[PDB]
Amino acid sequence: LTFQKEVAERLAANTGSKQRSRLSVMAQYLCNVRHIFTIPGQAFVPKPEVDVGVVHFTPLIQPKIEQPFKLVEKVVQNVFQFRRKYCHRGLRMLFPEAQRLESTGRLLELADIDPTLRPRQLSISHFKSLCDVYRKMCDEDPQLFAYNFREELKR
RNA sequence: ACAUUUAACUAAAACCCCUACGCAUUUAUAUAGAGGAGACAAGUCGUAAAGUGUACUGGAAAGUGCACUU
Ligand SMILES: [Mg+2]
Repeated sequence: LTFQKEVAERLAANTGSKQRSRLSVMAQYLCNVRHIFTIPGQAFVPKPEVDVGVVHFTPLIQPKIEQPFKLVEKVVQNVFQFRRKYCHRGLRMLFPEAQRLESTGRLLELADIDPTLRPRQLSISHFKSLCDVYRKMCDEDPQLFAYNFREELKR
């Protein structure tokens, strides 16, 4: 598929890279993604002001996180909402305010994750650990998975 | 570590120590694998309000947010 150059780099970004974001983890824990080459904007007949990147996806035999897609999407989006802050500041929004501090601590403890890691520094295996612990919590709290902190901020 | 013997009616003889250097140290070569630069590719190729920086971007051919310039 052809994407915009920035989107192609983000889909094909490594850990720590300036383009590491939600798309990187989401595409890379399910597919082997390679950004093959970029086409400049002058090569398109109505010339855009952007470049274009061509990216190849191959589904992985063994996905790097064996969890439901929507659970992984929630975990990744909450991790990457504050991309330049410590990871725990993003994870704490997954839980209600009342249990925010305690549950985040339980999560990081059971996941063996350093709280000081920035989102751009988290590998797919860290996300695997966090997602497995989060699914266990959601099994042990049926109303957790449907929590949206913005709605509880509306009230 | 190691030690002054003989000899001396002219004067001479004798002399000989034991201890490594290595999975240490310096540089270089060969090898798996990965990554860059060069030739604007030449054509019997095709055709006729704006700007700058920075931050996020998962409905990104660019957008929005902040600050600036004419
Ligand atoms: Mg947008």
